[PDB]
Amino acid sequence: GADRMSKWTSKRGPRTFCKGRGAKGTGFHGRDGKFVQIKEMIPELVVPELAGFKLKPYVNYRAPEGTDTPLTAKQLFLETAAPAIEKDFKAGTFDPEHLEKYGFEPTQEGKLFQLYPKNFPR
Amino acid sequence: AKKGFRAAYRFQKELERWRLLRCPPP
Amino acid sequence: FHVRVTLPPRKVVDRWNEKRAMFGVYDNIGILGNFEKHPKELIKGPIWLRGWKGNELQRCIRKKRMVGNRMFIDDLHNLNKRISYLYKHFNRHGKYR
Amino acid sequence: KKRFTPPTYQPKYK
Amino acid sequence: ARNVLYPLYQLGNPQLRVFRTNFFIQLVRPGTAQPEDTVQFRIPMEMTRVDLRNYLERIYNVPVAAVRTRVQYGSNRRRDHRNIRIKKPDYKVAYVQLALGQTFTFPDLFPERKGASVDVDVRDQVLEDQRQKHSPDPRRGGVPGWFGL
Amino acid sequence: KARGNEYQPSNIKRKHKHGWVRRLRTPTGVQVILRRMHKGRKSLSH
Amino acid sequence: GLEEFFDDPKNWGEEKVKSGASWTCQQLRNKSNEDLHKLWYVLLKERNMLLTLEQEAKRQRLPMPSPERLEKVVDSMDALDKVVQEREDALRLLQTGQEKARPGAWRRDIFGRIIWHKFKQWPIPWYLNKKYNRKRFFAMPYVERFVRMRIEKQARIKARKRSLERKKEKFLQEKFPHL
Amino acid sequence: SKVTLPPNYRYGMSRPGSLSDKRKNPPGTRRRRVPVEPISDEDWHLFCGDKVEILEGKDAGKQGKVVQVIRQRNWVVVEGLNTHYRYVGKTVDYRGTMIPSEAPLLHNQVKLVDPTDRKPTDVEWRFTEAGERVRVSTRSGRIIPKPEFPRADGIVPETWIDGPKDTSVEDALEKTYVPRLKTLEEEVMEAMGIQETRRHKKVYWY
Amino acid sequence: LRSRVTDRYWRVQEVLKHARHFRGRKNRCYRLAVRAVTRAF
Amino acid sequence: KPDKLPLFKRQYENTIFIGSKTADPLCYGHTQFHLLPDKLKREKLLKQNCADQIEVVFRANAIASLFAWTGAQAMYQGFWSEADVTR
RNA sequence: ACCAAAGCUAGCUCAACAUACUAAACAAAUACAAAAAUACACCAAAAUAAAAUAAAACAUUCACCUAACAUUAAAGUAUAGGAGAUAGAAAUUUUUAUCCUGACGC
RNA sequence: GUUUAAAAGAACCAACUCAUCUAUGUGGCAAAAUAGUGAGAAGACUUGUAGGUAGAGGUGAAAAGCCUAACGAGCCUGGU
RNA sequence: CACGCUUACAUCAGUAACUAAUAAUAUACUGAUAAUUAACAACCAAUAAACCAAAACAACACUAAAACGUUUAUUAAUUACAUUGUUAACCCAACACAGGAGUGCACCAAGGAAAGAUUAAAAGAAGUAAAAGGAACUCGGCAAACACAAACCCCGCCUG
Ligand SMILES: [Mg+2]
Ligand SMILES: [Mg+2]
Ligand SMILES: [Mg+2]
Ligand SMILES: [Mg+2]
Ligand SMILES: [Mg+2]
Ligand SMILES: [Mg+2]
Ligand SMILES: [Mg+2]
Ligand SMILES: [Mg+2]
Ligand SMILES: [Mg+2]
Ligand SMILES: [Mg+2]
Ligand SMILES: [Mg+2]
Ligand SMILES: [Mg+2]
Ligand SMILES: [Mg+2]
Ligand SMILES: [Mg+2]
Ligand SMILES: [Mg+2]
Ligand SMILES: [Mg+2]
Ligand SMILES: [Mg+2]
Ligand SMILES: [Mg+2]
Ligand SMILES: [Mg+2]
Ligand SMILES: [Mg+2]
Ligand SMILES: [Mg+2]
Ligand SMILES: [Mg+2]
Ligand SMILES: [Mg+2]
Ligand SMILES: [Mg+2]
Ligand SMILES: [Mg+2]
Ligand SMILES: [Mg+2]
Ligand SMILES: [Mg+2]
Ligand SMILES: [Mg+2]
Ligand SMILES: [Mg+2]
Ligand SMILES: [Mg+2]
Ligand SMILES: [Mg+2]
Ligand SMILES: [Mg+2]
Ligand SMILES: [Mg+2]
Ligand SMILES: [Mg+2]
Ligand SMILES: [Mg+2]
Ligand SMILES: [Mg+2]
Ligand SMILES: [Mg+2]
Ligand SMILES: [Mg+2]
Ligand SMILES: [Mg+2]
Ligand SMILES: [Mg+2]
Ligand SMILES: [Mg+2]
Ligand SMILES: [Mg+2]
Ligand SMILES: [Mg+2]
Repeated sequence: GADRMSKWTSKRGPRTFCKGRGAKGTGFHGRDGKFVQIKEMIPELVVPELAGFKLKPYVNYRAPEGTDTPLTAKQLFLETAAPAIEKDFKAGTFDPEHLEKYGFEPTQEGKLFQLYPKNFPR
Repeated sequence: AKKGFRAAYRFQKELERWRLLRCPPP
Repeated sequence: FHVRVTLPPRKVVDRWNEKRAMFGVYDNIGILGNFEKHPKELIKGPIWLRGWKGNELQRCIRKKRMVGNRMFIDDLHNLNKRISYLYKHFNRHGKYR
Repeated sequence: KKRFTPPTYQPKYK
Repeated sequence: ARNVLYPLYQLGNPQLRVFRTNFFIQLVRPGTAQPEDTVQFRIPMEMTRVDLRNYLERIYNVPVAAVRTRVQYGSNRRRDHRNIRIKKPDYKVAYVQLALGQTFTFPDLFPERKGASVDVDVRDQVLEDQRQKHSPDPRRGGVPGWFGL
Repeated sequence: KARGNEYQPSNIKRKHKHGWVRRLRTPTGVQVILRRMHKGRKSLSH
Repeated sequence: GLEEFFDDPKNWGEEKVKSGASWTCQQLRNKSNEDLHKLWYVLLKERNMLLTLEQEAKRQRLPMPSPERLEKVVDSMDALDKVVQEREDALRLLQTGQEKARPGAWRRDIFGRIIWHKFKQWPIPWYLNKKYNRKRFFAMPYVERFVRMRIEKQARIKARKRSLERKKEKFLQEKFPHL
Repeated sequence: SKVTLPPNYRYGMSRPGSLSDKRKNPPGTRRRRVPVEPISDEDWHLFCGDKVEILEGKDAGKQGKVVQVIRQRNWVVVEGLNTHYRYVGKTVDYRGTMIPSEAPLLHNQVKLVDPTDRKPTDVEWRFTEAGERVRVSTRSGRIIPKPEFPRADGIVPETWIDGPKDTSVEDALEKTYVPRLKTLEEEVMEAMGIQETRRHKKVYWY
Repeated sequence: LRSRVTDRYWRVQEVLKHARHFRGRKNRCYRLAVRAVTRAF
Repeated sequence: KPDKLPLFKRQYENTIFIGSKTADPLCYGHTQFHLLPDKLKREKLLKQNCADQIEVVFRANAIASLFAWTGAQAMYQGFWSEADVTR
């Protein structure tokens, strides 16, 4: 009999069984049977300029570490919006209906990189 | 493992007998 | 028939521990206590056996009647099969009849 | 009847 | 990137951009006779020809011309002490032919040192001398040579 | 004539007769998968 | 720039190649997004070079010079990924309030189990997808017995594990009479 | 990397993933379990680097420094006190270098010594008013300092030189995070000046 | 209460001690010695 | 090795054809015309970053096609390895 | 003298209590031929338990037989039964809270 | 391939398909084989792949044949 | 080549023992390291209309009435390089089994070795040859043969 514990890959089947190995698709099938590759589907690697970047893969051994303080939503809010909203309330122009000036986003569907749908891979 | 001490002591006696039969003391 | 070749460690059993010193202490609780509690109440064990005694068939019957609604599937099936076998054997098999 | 007894193999770990 | 969900493309969708790629490649020496303009990489299973091309052209700035990929299957023949098969993992091997006529040659990453070889030779000579001086004298016949008389 | 070679391997027939989809497309095959899961089988189907 | 896959030619035959310590989560959090995005590739090149060196050492049947650099680089990249994901999690919790970045639902498959079905991206709604429609998120009346069997099996496993722990504690107390 | 060990495992003063250990017990063995006294991490006073005294053995009443500790069997070893002699250099026609290796000791056979009077005392964990947990003796009534031991890596932070691929302390401690409400993706896009005008279409999730 | 026999060694020796001067497997094997000893008596 | 060109081995009917059967009275060739396909266009090569191969493709097409033609003509005349060509 | 022999542990079993009951892992992929990112649908169904056995055969019958009401009595009583084998209530009665949980179990 | 104005459920005889007779083999090469010898060999022919008919049944140019080496009715599990 | 098995394939090294039904050593054991690179193959348009006129060298016909297609009109993202199969002495038969295995090419230019070493007892299996006779053997001319022909009945028309 055949084997059941081994993985069922494309190498173990007939000619008509061609299963992918996990890569993402990059296009579709055109008119004359060929493959039309879409340049918007291929990932564009955004590489920065490492010329004047003074940072190495390792750090100094004598450099001190820090206590583990995982960044939280409350800490991020206190760092980015608490001073602005506090100053606005002290000045007396606070508007509870409009919070877009402090960084809040009502709907994610407007901008490019939304957070809940996660339109960006990485 | 057999729970018991009588068999162990009796076999100790048998071992002493075998030792005496093997190496007779002066 | 190969018997062990070494002496086992002598179990140092103290006959004066708490359990062995207080064993059966309240067996006469009803007699010496203006009967309110039967010695049945001192029996610790399964619920279907606290102050009761019977053969295997009666034990299985009582267990199924008392705690049968909480047993597992395989346990209840094995109990039913044991009940059936004991019924057939005790009511149809034997010598003295 | 044509009664035939098929042979039984042994486990391969032995 | 691998192990990450890609956005579904539709007509008019933005360009898919990856900022922190999760692909890690190795540069392996060809086991067979390879031409001069050909480089052999071991890439993850989720990497394509265009992905490796962009990887080599953007991160390392290599003028590549052609990319050819294959999937090498790892052996599932060896057994454990429980008679369970231990599978070596499959891997993707890519061959990249350079564009501008650059000739690549895998370097000798382990050149032996003359001083190290001389030190090893001196250690071997010292061990041989120690064995010779610890060897028993045949004219004694097993009598220990520690006691004087 | 000569017997014993009644098994002629073919992956299409294998996966169509004892495959995961074949087991899940029927209520009896779902019971088969549930029984194999209760027993703890490493392989539930082909 | 194909030489970046190898170390400096003066460190090729070296037996021991010392390096600094790894990046820690606090040091990553102290930096900005630009520096993290650049350090990602700075670490990626070192990781590729170290993997090349490891494969070449395996090929030459020689030990890799100080193999702890690869462990340090992987740890540093893991810390960087964790910091970026923590910032993303805080931002998405502040903007939307969702804990997870991918939509999902607590479903009950045909096997009676409770699973967390993640959602996939489809160009058509759910009531028009053939492949999705022939899926079943519900249990038939014949799965209750198997669910109860699983419950009883897990209960028996937990009970015998607890009994094992109790017996081990009693055995240790009897073996060490330091009380 | 962490190696996985079977539940029936025996610790023999060797690294669990070492060739000596793999030769001692191959992955097909499961020896009898030795009873190990339960000692939690909050009640382990024996650390690595402190001067302790031996209670039982041929070298009894002697004091030595702790070199290694094994929590899985409540073992501790001191350097050159309870020793047996073993050969390491072994060949077909030569032997030599009979080195004295050290046998492990139990916490019942070894107790910590205070640096004040150099006498065996019993150690008890106390909580000082300054928020520290320091081991305090009960025989004399004094505290025991922490025996700081050099790490197994062999590098000291006092004398260290930065290499070509190491950052300086200033560059490692330089804080440049501006905590705003933009993702890394949007930050990098605005930094590199990439312009994306079109937006995604309606995507269904189920 | 599992009860097993522990003195089977001596139970066998008490019969084998009467067959040590026999010929063949009757002086070794117990199944063949119990019959040869009974006939002897 | 020729497998790194890349070239791939195959097994099928090995035929020596000039463009017509040997019974054809016109057993000699004058001029061939070869149209390059769309896979080997100048724009496609420039996108592939292969500018020096714009002439390599022409040279390879010529060296293969014309050699096949002249070899078919010679073997139609009756010349082969052990009967090497005279004219 | 070979072959060999002996360990005491891994762990199991039966109960009590118990939160109240499909453990942990779930980055991606998983009911396309499972672990294959990505296209205009179809989705779902129920209809009594039977027999082996006992009645020394076997035809009506044959306790339990994967449906809760537990315990002490009424009571194996009234009743139901080829009135055979066997089956079998009810009305009416009794049941004091917690720890004292481990093992004449391997 | 040969004979035939014939691709005639014609003839001779290959590949191929069956298995008439004999001799070996009988824990054998083989839980049905080898060697020789036989029958058909343009057809009611052999054969590849894939699907369907499932046991109170299916299928059967009826041998009560075959339905994964034991079928007057498969095998496994449960009743047990 | 297809189907099927998955690394058993390749290089180096070792074989005291494990696999080869024995050795030598090694495609069948052990360890390390490498490998199968697409042009061949797989995935590779719908909606209506014109369409009776077989394949068999198809000229034209027979009966058993026969798979295999273009054109026209409307929409078919349009932009190099997508993904997958590429080893082998191999599969199904408990085995390194005298068995079972589809297709296209040729009958060698490719594959291999019947004998581990002796002697030449009986009996056994296979073959060759045999005076004179030529079925007298035997249930029967079974088998064998330098023959390989002609007739008479029984039962089924015949092929199957
Ligand atoms: Mg199997
Ligand atoms: Mg395939
Ligand atoms: Mg194939
Ligand atoms: Mg293309
Ligand atoms: Mg390919
Ligand atoms: Mg079989
Ligand atoms: Mg009866
Ligand atoms: Mg009877
Ligand atoms: Mg009868
Ligand atoms: Mg009967
Ligand atoms: Mg019944
Ligand atoms: Mg009546
Ligand atoms: Mg009667
Ligand atoms: Mg004919
Ligand atoms: Mg034959
Ligand atoms: Mg013959
Ligand atoms: Mg023939
Ligand atoms: Mg014929
Ligand atoms: Mg004929
Ligand atoms: Mg079928
Ligand atoms: Mg019937
Ligand atoms: Mg029928
Ligand atoms: Mg008939
Ligand atoms: Mg008949
Ligand atoms: Mg059968
Ligand atoms: Mg196989
Ligand atoms: Mg051998
Ligand atoms: Mg090998
Ligand atoms: Mg091949
Ligand atoms: Mg011979
Ligand atoms: Mg031979
Ligand atoms: Mg021979
Ligand atoms: Mg002879
Ligand atoms: Mg003869
Ligand atoms: Mg002859
Ligand atoms: Mg004659
Ligand atoms: Mg006659
Ligand atoms: Mg006669
Ligand atoms: Mg004849
Ligand atoms: Mg004749
Ligand atoms: Mg004749
Ligand atoms: Mg006939
Ligand atoms: Mg006729």
